[PDB]
Amino acid sequence: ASGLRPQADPNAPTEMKAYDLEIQTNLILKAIEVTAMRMEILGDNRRPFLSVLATIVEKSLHIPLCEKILEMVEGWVFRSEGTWPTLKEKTAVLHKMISFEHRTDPTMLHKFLNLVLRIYEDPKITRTELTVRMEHAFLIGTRAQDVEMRNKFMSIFDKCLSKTASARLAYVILGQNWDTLADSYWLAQASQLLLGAVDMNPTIQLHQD
Amino acid sequence: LKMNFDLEIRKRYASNIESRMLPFCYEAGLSSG
Amino acid sequence: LPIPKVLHDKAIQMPQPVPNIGGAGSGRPTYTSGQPALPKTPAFQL
Amino acid sequence: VDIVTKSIELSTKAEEPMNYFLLLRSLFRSIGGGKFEHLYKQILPLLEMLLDVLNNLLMAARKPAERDLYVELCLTVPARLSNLLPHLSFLMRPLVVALRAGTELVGQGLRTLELCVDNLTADYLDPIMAPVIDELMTALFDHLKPHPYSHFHAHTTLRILGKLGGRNRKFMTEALPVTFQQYVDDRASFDLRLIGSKRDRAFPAHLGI
Amino acid sequence: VHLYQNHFRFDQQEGMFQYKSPTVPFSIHNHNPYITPSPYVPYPDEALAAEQERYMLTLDERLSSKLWEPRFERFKLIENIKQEHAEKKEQE
Amino acid sequence: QYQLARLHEQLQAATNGGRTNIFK
Amino acid sequence: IGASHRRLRIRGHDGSVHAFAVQHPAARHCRREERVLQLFRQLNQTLANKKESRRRDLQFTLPLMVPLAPHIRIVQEDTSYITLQSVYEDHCRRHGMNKDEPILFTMEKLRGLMDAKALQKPEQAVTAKLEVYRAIQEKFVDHTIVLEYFQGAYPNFADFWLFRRRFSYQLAALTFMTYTMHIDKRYPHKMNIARGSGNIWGSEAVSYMAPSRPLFQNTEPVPFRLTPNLQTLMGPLATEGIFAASVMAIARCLTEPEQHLEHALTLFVRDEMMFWFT
Amino acid sequence: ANWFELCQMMYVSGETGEPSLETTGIMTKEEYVTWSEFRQASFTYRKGKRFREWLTGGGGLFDPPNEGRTPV
Amino acid sequence: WVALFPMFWSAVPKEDRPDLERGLVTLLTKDYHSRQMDKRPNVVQSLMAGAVKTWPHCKIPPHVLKFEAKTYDAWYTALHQLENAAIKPEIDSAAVRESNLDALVDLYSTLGEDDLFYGTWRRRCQFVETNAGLSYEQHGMWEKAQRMYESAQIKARTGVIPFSEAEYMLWEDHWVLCAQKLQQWEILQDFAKHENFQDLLLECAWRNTEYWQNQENRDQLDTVIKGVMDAPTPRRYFFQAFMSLLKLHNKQETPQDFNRVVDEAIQLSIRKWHQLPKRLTAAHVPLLQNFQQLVELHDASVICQSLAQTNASNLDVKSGELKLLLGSWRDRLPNMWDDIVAWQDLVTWRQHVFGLINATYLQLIPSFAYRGYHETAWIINRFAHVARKHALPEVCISQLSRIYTLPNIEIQEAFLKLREQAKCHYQNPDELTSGLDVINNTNLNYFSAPQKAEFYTLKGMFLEKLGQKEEADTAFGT
Repeated sequence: ASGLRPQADPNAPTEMKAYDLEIQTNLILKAIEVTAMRMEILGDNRRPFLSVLATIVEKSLHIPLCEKILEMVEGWVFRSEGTWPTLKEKTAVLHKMISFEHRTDPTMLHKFLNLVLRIYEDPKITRTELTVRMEHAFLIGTRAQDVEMRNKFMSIFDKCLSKTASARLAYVILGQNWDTLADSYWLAQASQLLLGAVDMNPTIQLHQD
Repeated sequence: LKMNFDLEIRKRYASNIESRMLPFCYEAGLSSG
Repeated sequence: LPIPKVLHDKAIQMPQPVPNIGGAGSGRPTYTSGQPALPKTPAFQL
Repeated sequence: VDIVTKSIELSTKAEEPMNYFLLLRSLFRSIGGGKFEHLYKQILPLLEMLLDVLNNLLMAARKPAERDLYVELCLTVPARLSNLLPHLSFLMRPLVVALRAGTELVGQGLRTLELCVDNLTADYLDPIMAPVIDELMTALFDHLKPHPYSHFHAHTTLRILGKLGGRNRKFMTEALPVTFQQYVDDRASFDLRLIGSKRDRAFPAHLGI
Repeated sequence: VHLYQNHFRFDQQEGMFQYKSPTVPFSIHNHNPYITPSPYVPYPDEALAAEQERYMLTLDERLSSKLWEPRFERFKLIENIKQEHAEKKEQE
Repeated sequence: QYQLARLHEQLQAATNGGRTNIFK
Repeated sequence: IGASHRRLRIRGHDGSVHAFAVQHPAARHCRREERVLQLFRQLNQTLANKKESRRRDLQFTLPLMVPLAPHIRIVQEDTSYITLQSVYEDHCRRHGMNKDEPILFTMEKLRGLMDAKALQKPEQAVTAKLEVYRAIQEKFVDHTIVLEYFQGAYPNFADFWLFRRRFSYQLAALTFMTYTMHIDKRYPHKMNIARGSGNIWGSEAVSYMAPSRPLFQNTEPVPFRLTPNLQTLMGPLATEGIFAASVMAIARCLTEPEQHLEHALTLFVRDEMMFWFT
Repeated sequence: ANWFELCQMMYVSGETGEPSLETTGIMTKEEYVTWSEFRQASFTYRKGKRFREWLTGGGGLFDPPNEGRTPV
Repeated sequence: WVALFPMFWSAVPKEDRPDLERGLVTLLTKDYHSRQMDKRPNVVQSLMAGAVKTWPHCKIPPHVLKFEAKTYDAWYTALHQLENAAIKPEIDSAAVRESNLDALVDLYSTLGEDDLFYGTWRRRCQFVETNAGLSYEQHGMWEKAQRMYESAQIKARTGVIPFSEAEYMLWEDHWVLCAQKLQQWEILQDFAKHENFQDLLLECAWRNTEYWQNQENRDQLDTVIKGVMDAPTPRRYFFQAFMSLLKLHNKQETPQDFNRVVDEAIQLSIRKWHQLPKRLTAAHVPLLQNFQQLVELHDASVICQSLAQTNASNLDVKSGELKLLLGSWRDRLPNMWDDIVAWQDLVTWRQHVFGLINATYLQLIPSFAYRGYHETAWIINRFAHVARKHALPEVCISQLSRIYTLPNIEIQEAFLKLREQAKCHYQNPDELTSGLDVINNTNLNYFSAPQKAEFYTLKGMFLEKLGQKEEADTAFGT
């Protein structure tokens, strides 16, 4: 797609036929499903499994495989109750999903952002070790090009903070870390946060002069 | 054409360890420093 | 004159912070100019 | 000759006058280069009238695409450079329009300007360029941007300025334009209330109009 | 030997030796007969202050560090170089 | 040692490297 | 301030636009003003060719005037002009003051004092006049009015900075012009300032000649106009850096050979002498 | 190499924090299960080849609950 | 943002403002802002503008503003507050005033505003000799300025009167600048050798054409160029590219490496151009001159490639293309009112190229082989004219006298020499002895009628100046 010329390297990437690609993808799905059900005894084989999952999530462009991995991670986070995959290492897998932002196909990004919204709206999860680590995903969501998703993120953000004007200016100046949005003009989010400390109800009119 | 190596050694008599290091390097002959 | 396609790697890298070299000194309020694309910030404590 | 003359004459009464200029563009794109000396000799007696008509239509255009069509017609007439040396004042406005447009017109304008700078002397060219020189240089200085911006345009502009030399900082006749407000009173505003405050503050009534 | 407030020198010395050795200054509204007058003037606890001054001198390379015994070495070097060059030219 | 070196440097600067007699 | 005119605009065959003002009751001293403009238009050539002035871009501002009849004239026009008098009146309007208070106050005080003794002062520099001046400064006009107006006229500070930089050089040029030629009655309504660039044009510029004998004289308390409000608009730093140096630069450039200025002034002086004698 | 083994051993020894990269370079039912599992961390267990070759009030949305724990 | 910030700042209690000011300073100096330095309106610009809108009530240190303005294109926003603070200081302390003035002077120097710099420094100095020297520097009188600085230093040596450190630094730096203006490079070389000033050493060595022919000498210079290359600047990149061209000539480098070096230099120059204000200031001129230098570098590389590939087989009739290229170069000159140092640079570069051509051509002989000398004479004459128009003392005379030793006397060379002789009549007082010596016997008038006619006219003028009315009458009658 980038148009780069090929090289005569034995380890050079090679293309595959559609039929073979689908057969191998189905085999991968079956293998992952069988491996995931013995998570409680994986022992020393646990880390390579998560590493290969992260590699697939980062580089693969096959939608169903990514969907299945996302559902499995969601099940680990929410509906699981036994001993976990190395405790807060599922956050490491989640952090690799942030690459969806520039995939020129927003389906997987939308699924990931819906999952993030679900995480940050849970009454049980509040001021815990998961909401602390999901900050970058939350900010990426607040920067979304989709109007509805961005408005949902900004609504949660506004609901969180205090409504005094000095408090919100102080939070903007020395309350938030903006390292994640350093490549964009992130003062728009700050202005939107500031405008949440103004009263919207009263009638307005121009000055008598 | 050259480097006045004797002007930098005299600064030893003027963080602290870094300040004292360079005159020693120049005196020995370590142009790289 | 020549304008190659793509451009080679060393000419399209993002600037990095750079120290002050030359031996003249820094902070002199005189009419000398010298300037790198991105100087490095001095150390401070407030 | 019949094609050109009939197109120009019939454009005035047509229901879609732009079809004839699309036809003219199709013809001009085919006989580019000095390979059609016979056709150039045939067309020579129509050059001044064609350029005058083309300049008239550009002034009355109301849409960017129409202006692009007329500019491209102006900058690619079939003729030899020596025969184009007179009437060069007919190319000055379309060149300024092209230097502030999409990539293709920018490249065409840079090509034309470089040819003119190379093939003439200052005493002959500077008086011709005087009426549009300020806008020309302002448009030229806008292509000098670092790597992520097209380096073809930037390098071509740098080469043109370097070839101009001392003449590149000698073209100004007035002082420098400055923008000012016609009145010094306060501008129109309405009052707003910050939640934690006790007084009202003025908000300018002109922000996104 | 001549003694002064904070320096001393020998009788036939053109410099000085410090004892520690081996209006409104910096205002643009001042007046002297070689500059024009300014229109803003008539015609011709401490810890907080220290903290404010320290804050105001942030990133000021030469002054922040200080917050001075000249020796004229470069001037003397230039004099020596010029004298040597003149002496060499005299020969030819 | 350091004091002697500093004093020698100061004296050399004052005397212009032996070219000037300040003691007369 | 005391006149009106209609503004014509012409489109050139190359697409340019030129503005002219029609002056129907043209003043009676138009020829002399045109002669002065001719002389300084000639000196602009030497200024443009000399190095110390060409690197500073120092030029006199001289609009073109063409008479159509002995009583009508068309003058090249800048549409963003404003006078010092207009700025003062705008301040008075915005601050709820009467524009005529200083002159009435001066007249009342001078009348009251002249009705009393008018002597005992050192020789002639009356101290009462100084007290009246100080009272006017304290009560009516402070030295920050013009600067305040022009700060309010430029929301973007880059525009204000560039405008002030141009203004200082232009004021230096006007100062040289009025000092050397003995232009006397420089009232605030004769100074036009262009809000679009920072140029200064001095209207109604004619030399003054003594009535008893033919020669150039001024006989005024000051050599040129430099009042506190202009000083404050420029600022002490710009006044030290640009204004003082540009005057000497112009004087140095125009007197490199001393014969050039004499040969440039000969015909102008001859015409002035003929007018005086007639 | 062996970063994870060092982290597990440090957790076993009584350092429950998150040590930095340079640091390594130089109970409830779940907690008990984790301790028992991590007790088996070893250098050479099925690693013979590898072993041989080798203040502000208010708050916000991402504030830690209580903090107060740092590594060694 | 700039509309909202001032209204929200005024709602903060007065006792909580120092904390927000410190947080603002912490936010302005973050290192992740560099991922946004090329974008028009970045966040640094907006924060600085908002803070300066409320300046008396929100205070930012002057040097933080100075640092950020140069990198993120916020020059006038910083100038506004610096000048306002100069007028009305926020704190009654001498150190704060000195720091503010230092920052303002630095900005004026970097933007190319000479007159504001001189006025600000003259309203600040303590000695009268400093005042006079700055004034003489302002009007282009470098010799008087150098004398004034020497006298000021001598007076300060006594020690009776106290003085500041800034004036001490100013004396030295501006003495060196005046020395550069007067072309005293011979002593500057020794000064830079002793003081370990590398850029000054490179500048001094750049003026010695014959020093770049020895393999060992240029091997030594390569070490200094490598030394000052970890902090690239446009001038250092020009020196690197010149080194690359010299290596290419001696068949020690491929043209691809030369092209890559030139590409890197061009990219750096464009990046520096993009950091200035949009409208054309006085800081843009050196970058345009740099652009011209960069294009002529490629022209010279083409010249060298053609020279090698053509005269490797001793083929003549290849001088036509050289003539065309040199004629193209002859029409690309700076303006008369430009800086004298730029003229020096152009002359030195042209002399280097002509020396290369002469070295490649002369050895082949053992009319077409003496073109570099003609070009050097032409450019030297033009530079002498420019120097005379700058009122430079003895510089034009030195340049003209630096042409006596030149072989290959021809019609063109004779005409250039006669032009130089005519230009030698500066028409200044106290030249009676030289004029009389020239009149007694100087060359022959057989060359051309117009030249002898104008010489007779000059002789008549000189005689009239001396007081020989009848002699001058007869002279210009003839």
